[PDB]
Amino acid sequence: FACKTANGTAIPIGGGSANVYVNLAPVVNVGQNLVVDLSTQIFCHNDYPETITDYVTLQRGSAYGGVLSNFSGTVKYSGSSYPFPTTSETPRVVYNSRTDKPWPVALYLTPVSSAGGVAIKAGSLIAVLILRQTNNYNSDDFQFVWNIYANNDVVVPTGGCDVSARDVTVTLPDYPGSVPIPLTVYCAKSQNLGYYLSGTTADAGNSIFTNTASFSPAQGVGVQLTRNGTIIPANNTVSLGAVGTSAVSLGLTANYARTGGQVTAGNVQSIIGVTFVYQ
Amino acid sequence: ADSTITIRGYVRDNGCSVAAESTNFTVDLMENAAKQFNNIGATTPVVPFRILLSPCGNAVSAVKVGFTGVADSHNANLLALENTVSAASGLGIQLLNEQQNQIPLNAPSSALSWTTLTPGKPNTLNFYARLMATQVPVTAGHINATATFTLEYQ
Amino acid sequence: QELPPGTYRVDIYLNNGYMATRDVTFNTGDSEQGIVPCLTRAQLASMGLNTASVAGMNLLADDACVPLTTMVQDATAHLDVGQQRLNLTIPQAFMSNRARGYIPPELWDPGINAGLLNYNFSGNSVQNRIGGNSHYAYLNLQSGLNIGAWRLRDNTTWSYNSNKWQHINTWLERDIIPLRSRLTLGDGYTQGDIFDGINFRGAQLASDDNMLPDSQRGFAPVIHGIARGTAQVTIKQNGYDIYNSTVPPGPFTINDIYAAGNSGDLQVTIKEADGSTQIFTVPYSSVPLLQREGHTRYSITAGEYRSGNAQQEKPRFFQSTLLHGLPAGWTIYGGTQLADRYRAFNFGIGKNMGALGALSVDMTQANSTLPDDSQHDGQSVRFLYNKSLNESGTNIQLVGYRYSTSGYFNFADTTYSRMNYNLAYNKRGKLQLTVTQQLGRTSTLYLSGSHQTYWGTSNVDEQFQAGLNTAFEDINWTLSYSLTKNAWQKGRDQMLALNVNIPFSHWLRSDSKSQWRHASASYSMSHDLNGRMTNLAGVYGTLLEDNNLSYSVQTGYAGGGDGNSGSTGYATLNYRGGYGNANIGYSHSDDIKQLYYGVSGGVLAHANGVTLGQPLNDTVVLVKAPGAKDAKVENQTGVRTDWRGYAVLPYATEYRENRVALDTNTLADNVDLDNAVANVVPTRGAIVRAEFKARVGIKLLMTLTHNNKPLPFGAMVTSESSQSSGIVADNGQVYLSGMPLAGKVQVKWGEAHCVANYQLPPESQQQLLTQLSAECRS
Amino acid sequence: GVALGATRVIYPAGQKQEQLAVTNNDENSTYLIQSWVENADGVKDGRFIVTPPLFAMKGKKENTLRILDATNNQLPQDRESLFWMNVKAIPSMENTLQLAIISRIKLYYRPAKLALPPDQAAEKLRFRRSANSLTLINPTPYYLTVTELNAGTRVLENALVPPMGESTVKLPSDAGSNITYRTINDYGALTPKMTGVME
Amino acid sequence: ADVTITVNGKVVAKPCTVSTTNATVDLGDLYSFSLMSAGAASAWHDVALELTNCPVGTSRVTASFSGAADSTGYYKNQGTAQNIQLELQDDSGNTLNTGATKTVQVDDSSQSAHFPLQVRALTVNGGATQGTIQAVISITYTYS
Repeated sequence: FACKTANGTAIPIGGGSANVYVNLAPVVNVGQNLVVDLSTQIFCHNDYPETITDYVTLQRGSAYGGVLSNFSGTVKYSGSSYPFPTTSETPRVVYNSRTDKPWPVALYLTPVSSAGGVAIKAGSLIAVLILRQTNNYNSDDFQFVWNIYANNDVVVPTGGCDVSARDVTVTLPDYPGSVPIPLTVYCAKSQNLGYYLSGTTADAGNSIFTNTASFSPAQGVGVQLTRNGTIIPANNTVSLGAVGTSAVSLGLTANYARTGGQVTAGNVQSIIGVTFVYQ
Repeated sequence: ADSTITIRGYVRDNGCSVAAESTNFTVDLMENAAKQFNNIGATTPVVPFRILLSPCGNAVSAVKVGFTGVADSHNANLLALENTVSAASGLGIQLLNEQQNQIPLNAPSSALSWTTLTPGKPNTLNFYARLMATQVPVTAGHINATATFTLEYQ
Repeated sequence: QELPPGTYRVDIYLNNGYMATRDVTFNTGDSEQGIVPCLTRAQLASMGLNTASVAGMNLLADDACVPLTTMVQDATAHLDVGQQRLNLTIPQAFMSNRARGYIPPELWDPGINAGLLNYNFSGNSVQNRIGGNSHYAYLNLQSGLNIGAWRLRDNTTWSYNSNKWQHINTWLERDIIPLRSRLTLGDGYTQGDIFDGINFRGAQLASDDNMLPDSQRGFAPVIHGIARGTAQVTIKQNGYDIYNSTVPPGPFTINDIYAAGNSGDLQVTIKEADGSTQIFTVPYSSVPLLQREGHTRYSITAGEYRSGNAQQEKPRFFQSTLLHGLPAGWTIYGGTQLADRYRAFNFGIGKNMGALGALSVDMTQANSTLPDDSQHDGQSVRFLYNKSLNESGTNIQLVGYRYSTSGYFNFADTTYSRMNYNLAYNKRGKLQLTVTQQLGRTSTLYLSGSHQTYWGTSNVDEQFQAGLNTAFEDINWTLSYSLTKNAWQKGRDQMLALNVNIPFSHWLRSDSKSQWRHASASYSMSHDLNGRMTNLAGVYGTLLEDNNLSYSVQTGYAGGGDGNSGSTGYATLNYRGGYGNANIGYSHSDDIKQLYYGVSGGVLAHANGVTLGQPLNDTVVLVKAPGAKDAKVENQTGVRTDWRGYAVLPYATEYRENRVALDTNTLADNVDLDNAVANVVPTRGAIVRAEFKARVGIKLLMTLTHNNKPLPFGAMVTSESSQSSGIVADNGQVYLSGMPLAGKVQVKWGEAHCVANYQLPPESQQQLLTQLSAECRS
Repeated sequence: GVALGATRVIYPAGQKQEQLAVTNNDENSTYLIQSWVENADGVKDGRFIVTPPLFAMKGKKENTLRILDATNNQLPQDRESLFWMNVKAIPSMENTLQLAIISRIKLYYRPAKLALPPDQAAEKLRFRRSANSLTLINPTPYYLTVTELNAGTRVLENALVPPMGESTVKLPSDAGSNITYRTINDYGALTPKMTGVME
Repeated sequence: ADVTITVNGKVVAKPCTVSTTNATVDLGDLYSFSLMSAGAASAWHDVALELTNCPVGTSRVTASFSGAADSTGYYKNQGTAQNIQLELQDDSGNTLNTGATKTVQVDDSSQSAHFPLQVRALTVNGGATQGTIQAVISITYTYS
């Protein structure tokens, strides 16, 4: 029972046990979010199909690892989905061919947020999988661990919705103009979204975010956001309605705002965050 | 040239500050008791008095100085004293220039000479004054008199 | 010559100058005549001798015989019985008030109790081509009040856009004469001498440099010298004489000398009585922080920090800067700042090398605490170099370089609420430079600029400015070039333009009655070396009689840069009347078309009533002349008395003399003054009455006869009806101003006698001066 | 230390009054100022009234002397008229001699709208060289105040040539040849040196 | 926070509007008596340059004076009066010769700022002659 993969692969250490570096492409699916589809990554073949048959199953205790070690979901083993982390043993897969066939495993995740996301950088642990290999020849059985590693910076969804981008930087003109903020939100299922702003604010109305600029900031100047034609204050939930499959822009626009008295000349910068909440 | 500040001023020609010095006689019947020296008895310890022309203007280059006052009945070139009971008798003050020469009292403007001054820097005119006896002898008394210094500019 | 010793009722003289006459006792001592006078401390102090100059005279008794010949070095006395006088020779180093232009403290007028109000309502309306209109209106309101020696002020304004009262300043200042300083209560600001300028609201006791005579303000070489006998000291500079005064034998000190660094070096010569000369030269160079030998400038402040920002706090603090002048051109300084989250100490030390140029280098240590409760220690040192006008015409005005450490923060940096103004990119090193070069006779080259570096980023603040001015006779050829590049932006903003000013004043007769002599043309062409190029021709000048209305007309064209072109046009009027000012301007830029409008003025509320005029400026002189109408004030453009006869002088210098003169040619034919010229000595923020007694009525010349003989010379004459009076001259003539058509006249010359009476014809009203003849009674 | 505002006063025909500053710089010395106007013969003919004619100055004071006209257009109006202003200062309080200070200046009564300009009068001066004397002729209606009359190297006496008239001066034959002269303007300054044109 | 947006801005200072483009100062009449000594100076005459309607973002204004000067260092007299120069200062006691610059704060309430200055006549060599006084000072504003 020898395996391989095309992209990155890892190094075997301590016998038949190793990690694995694979590509990630998490997409928001209805019900549960897909994390990694190993059925397109890892390929295994049997070097002696006409003398012996190798069987491989996934034991219990197989869960996620690292920053995802607190999440749950399901796992598609040979076409059938099972609760993840696995609480019991799974059916075995026959491996009696010199032709490298895929290992039908796809880890999924149970949505707990609205449209949140966790970033996975290249080299961080993803999951801890426990495999078990047997054969039809003798009764030799042994267990081993396959850990999952990512080789590309990728963010994994948490809710039933996602965005076009999670880190966008827009540039205002030379005062006192304004620029539109390109942010669209799509959903795999019709949900009642509702986003609110959060961060450092200036005025008592919590509508003007402070000028958190770096080199020689301005004074008496803040940043205020608006949609259509209405001020969007901090910690105030803005409703969208029924977001479908089509991307719906928030319609936000960045503006300058006067915080205090004298207006000192200089650059302006304000980092504003947004969080989604189901209504 | 966003803004412009234009200055306009004019300097006016100034005359001269004339400070007079009041002359005080002392003598104390020295010559008066002894001389008795004709009508030309102009022998008296001269008291140097000055007319301060300071400060002045930059135009003041030349002036005509001259004295005017009450002359004596005997000698016309003598300034008569006050005709009082407490005053003396037979005396007339003589006025001398810096070169110790008799200055024509009550002289017209066509007789005076041009005393050239120093434009700018302060000027000073030094004169002398002594007593000349007209009558004889000289009786003891007060020595008061009055005169007038006329400064005729060019 | 000489007479037997004893008590002498003799006039006392000091360096051939009369003072007082007392009974002087003479004892046998060591002198020429073998006798010495016996004077006391109380007499010498009232004679001219400064007792504070002689260390050890305050220990002597009230009427003890002061051994002047021994205790005081280089001092001689002499009695002369030949002319009844007492000649003394005291060195001028032991005299006070030697400053030329010195003004006694008791002459200073505290002012009059009166209210204050200064309005300046301006604003403009802009008509955009595409967009609409824009109206703006900003009204000023500088309220105030004076109470004897207290000056209250309150600044506030109103605004309007296309809408409430905003507060500005409110302080209560007072000058403390015994301390020679000023006490400020309320809103104020500190000096940027040692520490940076700080706006606050509390108490400040700082020395005023305006109180000192103008011949003592600023740094200047205090020349110390010792003369054997009576000598005459003269001082020349740049070929011309600048100082000249004779001095008594002994040591002397010259603490006058008008500050003129760029005039060259001093040339002192002490020619003795015989002919011996003491030739020595003292070089001249001055740094703005240097203090004259003996001068001591201090500034103790205490209050809360008030900036005006919503992102800043209001911490409590203390600041006490101190500067002192030492001999040999040395100057020590350095204050200390104490606060809640910050403290700093400074040490000055600066000397005038003269031949090598003056130099002062101070260092300021700062123990700051940023809003994130993170302490930071650091020091900051600055250099200040200056050189006089060289022989080649090299005038190095200032060479400055300040260097701060990475942990050095100003007090203003610890007054914010949030971290990320910035406290991670503080300033590192600044380089200032300002040098002028005179190119021959009719040319001068100007140079300036700055260079700032910051900790962290490799970005640099760059400012630069160079201008060459050539003066061809009447025409002033101006050519300048600036360069401003900030760190937090891209691209260098530099402008290149020249200006040609051609006045019409020296194109006509100097006595021309045309108003074209009060005008001048100004053409200028600009180009920022980046596509854009402008050119502007304009003619401005004044109008009216007193030259109050100032006009200006300039039209031109601009284009390039970013693809924006269009013709221009500007017109401005600025009038200053005796009841207030007014300014209206109009701008035309094809695309932009706005309209300026503003009316300012000053209002005074004194005891006599209310007086209108031009906007006030700290110190204001109130003219009081009940009777005059259109009275022009000399040396004052646009200042006319109101209908009541009162007026206000917006322009007035403090702690000096101000000549308030009324032009008598503008007086009414029925009004005359006793004295048309008076002097006033106001303190800073004072309001001084400039009174002028006016006489309303007919001016007449009477011939008073008594017993077929005219009244004698010097006979006093007073009017029974009016208060007016006069003196009888020769031939019994007497001039009287503001007389009634008919009234009793009182005359008194000896011990009243003559009593006159008259009745001039009503037809003699259109005459400026009628002559008559009357008699008396007894 | 009494001082006048200017060294000369011009009176335009038609004006009502002209100013003149009398300034005393002595803080303690009190003076009694007297003033009047004499004619071309030095006699007060009452053609000009001075106000105030008598007043006191206690200490460092100042005053504006206004001079009124008393002619009512009865003087020659083709040329200027010569008058003399006299300001007498009397020291106000031992066998002493107290002096009086009369500051004496000229007084030109200039008619209204004259022909030849003032500045064009200094160059119209003609001469007449004969024997040991020199005659200065002034056809202009202006009182030419001639000074620094240098006949080559020799310096001659000062002279005041009346309008439409003449005045002679002393001239030694032991002098130079080329005649140069400078005049006093209406401000007290000196006009540029010129060349003598006799006959 | 699901999505963090950084908004970068930039505030630049724009030119105001000059209200005083040709302020004129008349010294009146001076005497050679007063400026006879070396170092003698005339009385001060307060002059101010008013700049109104300053655009938002401009809090400081720097003015750069310029003109012709003589050997003394001060501004040269173009008039007929010799041995006399002109001095320019501010309301703090600082000489502003041909070149030196001065920066003032702008009143945010009225959107305007001015330059409290002062002008007098003086002579270094002494002995000021009779004549006219003609002086024109050029100055360019630099907003920041």
